[PDB]
Amino acid sequence: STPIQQLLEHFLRQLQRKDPHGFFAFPVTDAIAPGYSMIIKHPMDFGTMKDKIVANEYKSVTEFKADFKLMCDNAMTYNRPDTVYYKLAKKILHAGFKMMSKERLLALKRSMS
Amino acid sequence: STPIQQLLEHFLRQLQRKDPHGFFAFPVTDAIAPGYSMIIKHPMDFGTMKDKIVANEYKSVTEFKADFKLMCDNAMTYNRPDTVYYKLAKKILHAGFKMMSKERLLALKRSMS
Ligand SMILES: Cc1cc(=O)n(C)c2cc(N3C(=O)CC[C@H](NS(=O)(=O)CC(C)C)[C@H]3c3ccc(Cl)cc3)ccc12
Ligand SMILES: Cc1cc(=O)n(C)c2cc(N3C(=O)CC[C@H](NS(=O)(=O)CC(C)C)[C@H]3c3ccc(Cl)cc3)ccc12
Repeated sequence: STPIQQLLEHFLRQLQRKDPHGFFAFPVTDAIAPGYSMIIKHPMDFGTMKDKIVANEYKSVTEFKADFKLMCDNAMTYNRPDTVYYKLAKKILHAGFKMMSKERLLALKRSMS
Repeated sequence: STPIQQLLEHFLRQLQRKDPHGFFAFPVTDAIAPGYSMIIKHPMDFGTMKDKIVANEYKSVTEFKADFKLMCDNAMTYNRPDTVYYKLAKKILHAGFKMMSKERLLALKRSMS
């Protein structure tokens, strides 16, 4: 492993701690969510993101954040706002934006300087 | 845990992997290393470094790197060059210097955007 990979694993672990049921742990299938494939063409989940970190496919935090936002956006797109899935996705979306904001990334940069 | 703590735990883990017998895992006593405290006025070891990470006593990678360097220097000052201790400290020093170089850290900071 590498430093960028460890920081992204950290951010991932912190986000996944907010999903203790594991709603977003693994890909949604049509078996569990009828019509999911019809509505969601760009699927994402925390397991996939973990595999992508391990293969070093994220070249920046911006790239990692985009997949994270995509996962949350898919949950809010397929599910209606009165479901546990939508509500949690909105919450964790906010937490991730705060955790990985410019201001936060700047303080971390200081500690590498 | 914080992002800096996680980064430092990564560097520490990678360096300890190079010391499977734990030569540097805990403080050297004078019973095991006669006269050590006469030669070495600022002891350091991987166990202490871990405790400092946990206690949040590193302001930067520079500070951590300085403890690692101190650990290696102590080994290379006290022990004779034909010893396992000297030779392993030198090997580990070089590996650490490669892993925590300014160049590596600039690259890592670029990826935090
Ligand atoms: C209908 C539906 C939509 C949706 O967007 N998500 C994220 C769901 C997640 C569901 N899951 C749960 O409600 C409980 C956790 C479960 N994840 S898990 O099986 O990997 C077990 C966890 C402890 C690791 C998740 C889920 C996700 C995919 C599938 Cl195929 C089944 C259930 C079920 C339905 C949906
Ligand atoms: C003589 C000597 C000098 C020195 O600089 N070092 C680092 C030493 C390390 C020594 N140790 C070993 O040779 C084997 C490992 C041992 N570390 S450990 O007790 O923590 C075993 C581990 C698997 C948990 C190490 C050592 C370090 C501290 C002490 Cl007090 C005794 C032995 C022994 C002698 C010296």
